[PDB]
Amino acid sequence: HKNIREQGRFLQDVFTTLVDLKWPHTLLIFTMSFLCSWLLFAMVWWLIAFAHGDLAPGEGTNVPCVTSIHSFSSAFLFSIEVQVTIGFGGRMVTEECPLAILILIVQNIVGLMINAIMLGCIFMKTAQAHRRA
Amino acid sequence: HKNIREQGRFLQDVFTTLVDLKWPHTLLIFTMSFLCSWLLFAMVWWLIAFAHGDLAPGEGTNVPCVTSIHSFSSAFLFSIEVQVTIGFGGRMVTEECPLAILILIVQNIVGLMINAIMLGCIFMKTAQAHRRA
Amino acid sequence: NGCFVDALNVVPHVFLLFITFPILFIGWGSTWLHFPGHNLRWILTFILLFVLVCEIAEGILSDHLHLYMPAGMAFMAAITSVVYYHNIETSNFPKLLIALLIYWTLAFITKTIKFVKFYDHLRFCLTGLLVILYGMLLLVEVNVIRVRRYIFFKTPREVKPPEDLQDLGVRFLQPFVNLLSKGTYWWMNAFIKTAHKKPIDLRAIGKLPIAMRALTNYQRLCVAFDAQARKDGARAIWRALCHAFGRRLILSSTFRILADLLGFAGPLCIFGIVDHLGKNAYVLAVLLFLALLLQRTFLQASYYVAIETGINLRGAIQTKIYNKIMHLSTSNEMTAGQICNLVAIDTNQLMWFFFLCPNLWAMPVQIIVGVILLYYILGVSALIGAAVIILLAPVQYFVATKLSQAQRSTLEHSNERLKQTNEMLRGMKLLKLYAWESIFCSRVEVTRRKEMTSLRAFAVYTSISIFMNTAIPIAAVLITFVGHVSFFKESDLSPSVAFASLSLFHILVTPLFLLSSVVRSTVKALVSVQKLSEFLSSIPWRACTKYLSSAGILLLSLLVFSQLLKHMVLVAIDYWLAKWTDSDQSVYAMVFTLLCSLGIVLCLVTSVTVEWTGLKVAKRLHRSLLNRIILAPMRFFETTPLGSILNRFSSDCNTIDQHIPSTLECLSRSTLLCVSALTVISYVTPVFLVALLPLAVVCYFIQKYFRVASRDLQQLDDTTQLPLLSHFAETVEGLTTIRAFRYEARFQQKLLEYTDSNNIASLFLTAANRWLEVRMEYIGACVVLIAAATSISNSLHRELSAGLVGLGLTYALMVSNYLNWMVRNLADMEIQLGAVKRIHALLKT
Ligand SMILES: COc1ccc(Cl)cc1C(=O)NCCc1ccc(S(=O)(=O)NC(=O)NC2CCCCC2)cc1
Repeated sequence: HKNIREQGRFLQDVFTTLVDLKWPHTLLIFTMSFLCSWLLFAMVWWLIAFAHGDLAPGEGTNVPCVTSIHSFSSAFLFSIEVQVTIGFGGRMVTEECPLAILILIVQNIVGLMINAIMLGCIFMKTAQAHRRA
Repeated sequence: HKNIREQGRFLQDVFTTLVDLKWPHTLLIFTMSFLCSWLLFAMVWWLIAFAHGDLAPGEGTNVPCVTSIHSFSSAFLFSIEVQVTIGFGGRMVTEECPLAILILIVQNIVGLMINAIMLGCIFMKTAQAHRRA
Repeated sequence: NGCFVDALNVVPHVFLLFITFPILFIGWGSTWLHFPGHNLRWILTFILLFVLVCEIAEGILSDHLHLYMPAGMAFMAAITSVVYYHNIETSNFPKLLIALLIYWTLAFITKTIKFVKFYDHLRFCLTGLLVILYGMLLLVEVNVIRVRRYIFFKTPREVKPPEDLQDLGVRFLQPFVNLLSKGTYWWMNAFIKTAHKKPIDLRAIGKLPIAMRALTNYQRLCVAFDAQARKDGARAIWRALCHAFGRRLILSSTFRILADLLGFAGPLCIFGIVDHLGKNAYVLAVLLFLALLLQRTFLQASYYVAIETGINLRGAIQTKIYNKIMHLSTSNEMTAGQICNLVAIDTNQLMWFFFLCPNLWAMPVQIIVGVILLYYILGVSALIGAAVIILLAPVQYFVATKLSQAQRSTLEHSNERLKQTNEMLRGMKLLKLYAWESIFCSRVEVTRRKEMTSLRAFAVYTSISIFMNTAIPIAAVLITFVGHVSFFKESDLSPSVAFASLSLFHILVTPLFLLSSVVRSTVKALVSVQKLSEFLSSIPWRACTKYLSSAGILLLSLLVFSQLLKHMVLVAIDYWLAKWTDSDQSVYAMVFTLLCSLGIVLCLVTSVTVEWTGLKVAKRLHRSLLNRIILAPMRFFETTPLGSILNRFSSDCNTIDQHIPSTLECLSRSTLLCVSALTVISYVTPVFLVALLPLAVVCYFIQKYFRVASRDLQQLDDTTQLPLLSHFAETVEGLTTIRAFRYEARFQQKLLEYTDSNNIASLFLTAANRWLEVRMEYIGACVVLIAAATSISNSLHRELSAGLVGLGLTYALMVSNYLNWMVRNLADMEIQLGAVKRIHALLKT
């Protein structure tokens, strides 16, 4: 085909576009979705623990919003611990800071929504029966 | 049928092949998928804790990459604890070793992908309505 | 809380880099829509790239990862903004734009917080520049939403992508691509790759856009001529052309002057680096890399815009003088020949003068900046040197004029010879029926000796030109350095001063030659426009092996070894200057003088050798061709058409004599200079050698794909030139019949068709030349980047030797131009050798 007046419907079919793709591309874009979201929230958590000052190592006169947080690495470990719902519990989010409550209550719902779509679309894929063609 | 020039399309229909199977075979191959992946990552974790030297029981001058790991058994318990997303948290992966972070960040995504396919295909199966035939 | 604000800045780049990856991966797993501010957006994005490089420099100077991460993140954020805008230009959306707008607003907020917290207490200027750029990009996005209806009520009233450059099959899409590719000619990758496999033709070629046709340029020119004649000549037609071609020419000229400025700027940062290490240098190295690439890119865009304006002008005035050919009277043979010369030489003169127009504006500023810069580096002595080089420019012109005179004389003789041939190749049976052929061959050889006699003086002038070309660079350094230290003030000449002077000497020698040709072209174009106004208002190695074996073993080695020795002297003089620098100064200067004398003597010897050898080869080849054609059977002469047999002698001989010696000399000088420069930059830094062999192999792949197309397009040009001119002549003779039949419309249609078919070819050819130029130049800048990056560390931290970096930097700043000379002269030599091969094809009859 030549000279297609693309009005954008090619991407407007957002998931009916990528459910057409091969397996390596679809697996790549799924891992990239997951890693993108995880890194986003790990950054925001690192920042919030830095900003509260709980990141500054100090004994007493405070309780960290997230108990036992030290560096970026442990923060990314907390992000993957709460996002993908393993819940290790070595670092505890506490009832002292409601801002952390908000970040958790949006983290989890976005996690659940993107998990729901990334399951429905892979299943809609496994009904590729062109192989039977 | 006799003398089928198999060019491999019989297996190239990877999941549209096994969604045809009976229930005992499909349940067998699903438990074998899950146990295969779990044992693979339990072995690699046992090895990484051995290699860091955190496996050598010693008090001080170190912190294990995974707190409270002693033997292969507890390592396989850690593998099933993080893979299938129960997250017991008795053994804690720590922010001292980024190699353990990498093994976790691939463990979880492969776990999620194989969980997604092993749900989509069983559902694509429960639309077997030949019984209605 | 400095680290806190650094992190707050890192966040939005991360947000954008994370949203870009799904869409970019879907898009990575033919209608171009452009938006207002596109070119402004790309310009601002390149300015962002520059400021981000500066921020990385600051972060290196300070070091604390979290303190310089913001620059490294904005870098990927701007590149991903470019990727987004490419994905939107390819397919339009209202949402991706808002996705950019969010990021712009958040980055502006973070930069504002940084600025406030700094005000309460180098960083200041960079942060301010970033603020201004992000704000202007925000305003661009606001303009874009204001244009269409993304946030507005439902409908856009969207443009309906431009059919001029995107409708029905067309291939030359210059005006309709991304403003980065408008500079780097990336759209030619597909054409040249397809051209490698399938032979190009007019069916495989595109059709000219509506922006440049016979009709468009004729319309603009006639509108200007109308607006100028309604207010009522040579000056009139001139001003009409000027006002008609307007903005494009001055745009090219200003591109050109900015490039000239940055080119004069390069050697000064070289000087600064050389100073710093002997007593803040990595920054200067990366700045040198950036400035080289930008200067050369702007130079090339300037060339192309000028060439396109010239092609427009040629098409316009051609169809105009054809429109005039319809209304002329019958009372006005000689006029037909004058008309067809008015299209074959006068119009080409006009168009090539329009090529060289911006060079005439950019040359004076170049020589002025050069002289003022070299004065402040070498002092009063510099002035003396600045005279010598300049003195070569008028002399050159004089030399050129002599050439022309000689040419005229030679041409005369040549013409007569052709006459004395046309008889023999027609009375063939008559001639051989009584064997009077040798009697006429004696006369033909008598003419040939006179022709040979003229050629000696012509080649002597060519030799003098080539000799001065490389003699003045040596003489400048000789009479400047000997006249600076051991004459005036005994000032300690740091390596930086000498090597910066060397660089500036080459950067000033390159433009000087062009001024002479520019003056000649300008006066000739003035005469041709006066004339127009008076009228309008009434190949394997075997071909070269045989070519050089016709010379004999006597002169082959005498040429090759002399060239090798001249280049060895030209490198050894600088090698000894390197040891001269650090400080027996008098003995040093005397050795420098000895080397300078050896260089010029050897250059004169080589030039005379090339001249003598070329003349002898032409003689022997012509005599052998004549003798072998004499002894042919009659049926052979009857079988072969006369055009091919006559044509070889008419052109092949002429072409070879006129162009093979000069082009061969230029190719040899270019290839040996390139090899010498590579060896220099290798000896300076050993490890750099191992890094340069990869890149050079890249050039191999760039070679093949070029030639297999550059040849092809070339011949196509020739073909579209042949029926055009002939057509003109047909209209002139049978003019009464054509004005009687009232067939003027169809013939004008045919001539517009022919001039379009000519322009598409002459346009794709310049596009391909620009492509090869820009890519070879990008690699020639990569090599100097890597060379400087290795030299600053290896030759300072460990080796601690300062005389090295000078030679390496000075040769790597210029290796690219020698590379380009090499490749272009190679293409020309190949087409000329392919022309020669048919002479040997005729020799075996
Ligand atoms: C030799 O360079 C220069 C170096 C420095 C300066 Cl300050 C100016 C020039 C220069 O040349 N002045 C600009 C005008 C100009 C003319 C020819 C060329 S060109 O490259 O030789 N030729 C082509 O591009 N296309 C040809 C054009 C004729 C029809 C067939 C295709 C490039 C540019």
